Amino acid sequence: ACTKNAIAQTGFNKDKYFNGDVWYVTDYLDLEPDDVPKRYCAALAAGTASGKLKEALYHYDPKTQDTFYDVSELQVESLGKYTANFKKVDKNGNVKVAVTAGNYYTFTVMYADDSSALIHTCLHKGNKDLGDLYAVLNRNKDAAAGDKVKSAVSAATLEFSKFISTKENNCAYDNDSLKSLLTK
Ligand code: FDE
Repeated sequence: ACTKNAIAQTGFNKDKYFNGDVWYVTDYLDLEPDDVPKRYCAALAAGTASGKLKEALYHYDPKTQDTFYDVSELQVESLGKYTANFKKVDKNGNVKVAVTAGNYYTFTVMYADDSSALIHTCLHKGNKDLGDLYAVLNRNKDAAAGDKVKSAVSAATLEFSKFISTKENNCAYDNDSLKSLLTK
């Protein structure tokens, strides 16, 4: 189960974060660490599409090759904190699993600048038991975490040393499909 009420960035700039571009997960921390593999690839696009706040997600397990994309229209709880009922889609936006009740994640932007961010998520999916998952994001898939985002990790009373890097997994991303999925 999730246990954290993550605090959104003071002065969060929504239009900059939700600009239609891609964010790569470079490091992550699950508080129930067996919930996610030790090796992983994820990325997201975030933007407004025809007036609707959207995210598109990509997950890839570099060992098993399990792949999936998702799309959500985000609802606002407050500036920088969102709830997102998701649908599983192929890379072209064709629905594989429809939106339903009980399938949603919360999403809080704890820190962001133009190039890096720290988020918290809490996934709810059916009867699964999932925990708090923090992710360091960058606009450049290869960027080492800089001092601004690492300081934000400390300010959330977390230790960056505990985060697991995605950088040694040979992750390759389809940026084009993430951007187009925003419209779907
Ligand atoms: C490492 C990592 C990282 C991440 C990130 C993320 C973010 C930022 C967000 C998210 C979300 C999500 N996820 Fe995530 N992630 C991960 C992981 C994961 C996994 C393993 C899974 C599967 C689960 C189950 O089903 O059990 C997921 C999962 C997930 C999901 C679901 C999808 C479907 O369709 O089913 C979602 C919605 N993810 N995510």
